[PDB]
Amino acid sequence: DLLVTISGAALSLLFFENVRSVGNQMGFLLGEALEFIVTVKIHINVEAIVTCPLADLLHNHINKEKLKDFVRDKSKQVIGWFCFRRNTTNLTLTLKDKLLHKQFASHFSGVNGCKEDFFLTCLLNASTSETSGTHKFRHVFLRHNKRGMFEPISLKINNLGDDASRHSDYKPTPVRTPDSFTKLIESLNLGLDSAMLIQKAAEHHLMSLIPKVCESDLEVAELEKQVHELKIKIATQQLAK
Amino acid sequence: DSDLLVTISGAALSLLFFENVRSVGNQMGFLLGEALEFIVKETVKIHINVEAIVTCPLADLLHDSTNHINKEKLKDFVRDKSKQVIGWFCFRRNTTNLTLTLKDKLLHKQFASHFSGVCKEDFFLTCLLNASTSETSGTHKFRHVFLRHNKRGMFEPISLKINNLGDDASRHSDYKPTPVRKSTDSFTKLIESLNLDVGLDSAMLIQKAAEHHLMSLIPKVCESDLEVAELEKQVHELKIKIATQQLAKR
Amino acid sequence: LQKVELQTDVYMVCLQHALSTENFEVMGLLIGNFACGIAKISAVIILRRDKKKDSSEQLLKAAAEAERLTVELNRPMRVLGWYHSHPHITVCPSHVDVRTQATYQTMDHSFVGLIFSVFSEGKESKEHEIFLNCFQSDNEATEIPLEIVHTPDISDRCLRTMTDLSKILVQEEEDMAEACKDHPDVLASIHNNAVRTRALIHITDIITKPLVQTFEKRIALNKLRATHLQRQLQELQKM
Amino acid sequence: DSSLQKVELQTDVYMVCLQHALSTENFEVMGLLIGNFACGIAKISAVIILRRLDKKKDRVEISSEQLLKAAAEAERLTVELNRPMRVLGWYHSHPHITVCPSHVDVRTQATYQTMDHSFVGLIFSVFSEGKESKEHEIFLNCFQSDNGEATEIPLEIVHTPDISDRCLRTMTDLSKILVQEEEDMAEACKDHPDVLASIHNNAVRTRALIHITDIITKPLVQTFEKRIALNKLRATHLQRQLQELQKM
Ligand SMILES: [Zn+2]
Ligand SMILES: [Zn+2]
Repeated sequence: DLLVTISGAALSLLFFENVRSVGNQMGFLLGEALEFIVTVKIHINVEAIVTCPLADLLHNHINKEKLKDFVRDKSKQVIGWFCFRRNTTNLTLTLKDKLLHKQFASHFSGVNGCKEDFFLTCLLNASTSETSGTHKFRHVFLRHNKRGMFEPISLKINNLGDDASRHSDYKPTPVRTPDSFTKLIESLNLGLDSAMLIQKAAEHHLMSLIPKVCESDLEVAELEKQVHELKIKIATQQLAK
Repeated sequence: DSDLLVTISGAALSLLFFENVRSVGNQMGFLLGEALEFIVKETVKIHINVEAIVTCPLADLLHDSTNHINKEKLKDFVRDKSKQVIGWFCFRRNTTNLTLTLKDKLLHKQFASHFSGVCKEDFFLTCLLNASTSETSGTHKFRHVFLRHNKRGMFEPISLKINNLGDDASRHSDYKPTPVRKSTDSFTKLIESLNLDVGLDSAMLIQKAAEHHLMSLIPKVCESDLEVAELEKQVHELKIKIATQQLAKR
Repeated sequence: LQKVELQTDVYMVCLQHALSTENFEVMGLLIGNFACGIAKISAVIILRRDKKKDSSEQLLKAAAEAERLTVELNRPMRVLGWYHSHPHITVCPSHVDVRTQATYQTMDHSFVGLIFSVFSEGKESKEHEIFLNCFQSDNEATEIPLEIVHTPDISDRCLRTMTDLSKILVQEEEDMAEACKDHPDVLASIHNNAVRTRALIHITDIITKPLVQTFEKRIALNKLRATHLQRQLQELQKM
Repeated sequence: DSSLQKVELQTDVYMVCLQHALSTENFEVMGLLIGNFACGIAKISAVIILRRLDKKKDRVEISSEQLLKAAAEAERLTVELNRPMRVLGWYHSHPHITVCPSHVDVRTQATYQTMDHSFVGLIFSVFSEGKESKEHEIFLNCFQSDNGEATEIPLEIVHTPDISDRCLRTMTDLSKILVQEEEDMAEACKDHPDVLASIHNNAVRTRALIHITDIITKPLVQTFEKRIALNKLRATHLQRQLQELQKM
């Protein structure tokens, strides 16, 4: 069958963006799909997420031209999209969500893109009870089936106790763009000795990214402010013009 | 006392059961192996592993008319294997009873004192085995238990762990802890002789070498089995001979 | 003990820590400031742990870190509370959760406890549930109002706290490997090295590598959004 | 005539089956029995250890191909030993479970009897210990299928003065089969592009191979060598006795 896999790191980042958001949030799912012989099962691993204002992608009709200008060259790795609704606790798919899933699945479907049948729609919500001491977060992955009806997909959070690779203990080879990690593996020019050199090189590279992350966050936050404040200024001006 | 665990492999245990079911009547012998100590999180564990067994007619070790061990006869039989003796076993037929008798306890103390003087007397082992069968003899039952003589003068049962592929005694995490170092192994001697001690490929090469060596021991086992079997035949015929001559004189 | 305000970046670290393992309860400590009844949680310590569902040196390192935050951030940073995860288990505090919390309130009043229940997927519906419960103890578990305060970024300390999990897991593996370093049995030696090898690659594949990807792609996706804002800002300025 | 009245299992064959059953406490092992069937008596003098890829709870099935290979082996034993040899029966183990045949076991045995009538079923119950008494129990049940029910067949474990050459070789095949099973699993993930996965798979394979060597192969080496050494200990003891008893 079809399986969606994700790490705790990426999932925590998605939740981080969702909660820190002002109101409802929308964005896209980046990752990669792999096929495994066992029948033919497919694992769709989401690696990262990016937030995007829906109002900056409209002319309920999606502007495909303006959509391209946002994602840029990262269109090849878009495997889906997500919608975050703060209030309510329902996890059902509305009409707009179906119309948005359709256009998004159509736009990113291609030879270099992802398969249209396997395009993802992630629903997320965050309700709270009386006194607001217990916070509830529910989420689900959906796809458009052949029958024309959307269906829930199994999500597997890869962790220390269990992961999707264990379906035996051996890691089965999948059916045949180097990331920053693979390039690090190849940089060492390589049993146990290899393993120790990986974790050491990975830790040092990890600590070097920390100052690089902070400067990117501060930059995008400063720009996000200036744009928001400026649109507020023009709105008040044109309302009196 | 201290936490004690007795361990044994399927091969060694099967050989014991094999040697038991062969015997015409009851049977006894000695337990060969090694004791090991392990520290755990703040106590110490005792692992006594049975590596092999050897049978012996009890009358070959007794003075005569008494159930008292002839220490000289015992030394001459065991020879240089006394350092490996970690206990003794007793096998009985046609009974489900698994309780020590007075004669067993008496033999236990003598075997302990003799061998403990040259392991410790606390954990000298007594393996009590039996074999019974159903009414139609369609179902055969085999019971066994390990025991030791406590400092408080009690005979208490010890936990037995049969090391198999499903679970073994080394798993207290997946790491195999190093035992308390002590001074003074057929398998490692094979590895050292083949320079395999110095590891995916090593694991395969050691296995292959073990298979090759195992295939080489087979004709030697047969040769030794037949040699003893013929000797067991001649000696037994002489025993029955003199037992009937002594019978007629009475 | 009137209300608790948790920062989103600290919320992320705690959740990321809870999503690390599925068969064990993970734990840690909360650090911030306490004002007029409200607790402004701003920091987090990932602690190392007892396989069962149940220290001094850990509180020592936490209090030392909280003191270091007071000299770098120039704000009264101290150990405010503690958090632990509930995998395949309801978010409701158990009998030991209230017990441990009760003893902590004696040492420090208004001591807050957080519980992250994770790994609960509904069969034939594929819906996951994650609860965050802010609780205290009086006699039973009592619910304290919780608000997750927005952060414009992820703190330098929070990013480093995420990296501490990978370091701890590796260190925990070295302490086990060193406990049986020189084994006289060659088969055991090959075994232990194989166990250690699989374990290190496991930690890397599950925690370290995805954390590198998460950080690396975040920088890539930030600048993607940043460039998008620049084009908009340029047009708005002209208007 | 032609009715299973009694089964005579040689002690050396008994040791092999028991050793096979004691190899694992998580899954049931299986194999086939070889010998000759005389006047109502099934004399078992050989045994074939089989490979079971299935890890199901009650589903102990011997394939058609395995039966053919066994019969062929039984044909070779006739030429070698100059004695009638044939697949007489089957055995399997019951780890942590009573020795009594399950519903599936009786049904499976019944199908065998449609083929051979006097087909024998042996069950070895292992790994059953008392929590307080610390006593262990091993059961051996010889059975057949009557009118949909299990019925006892009289069993006698016949004494052997030695362990047969074939029986020795049979238990050396166990580790070889186990290693072969592991080689087939690591085969499906032989050339992984991911370096982390390659290191992982090799570490998994290494641990698995060592596990078989530590649990199965090494003890069998020790058992064989000790047997050789302890027989010489007994032989010299009997030799010294033979002189003193030859007199009177
Ligand atoms: Zn708890
Ligand atoms: Zn069965």
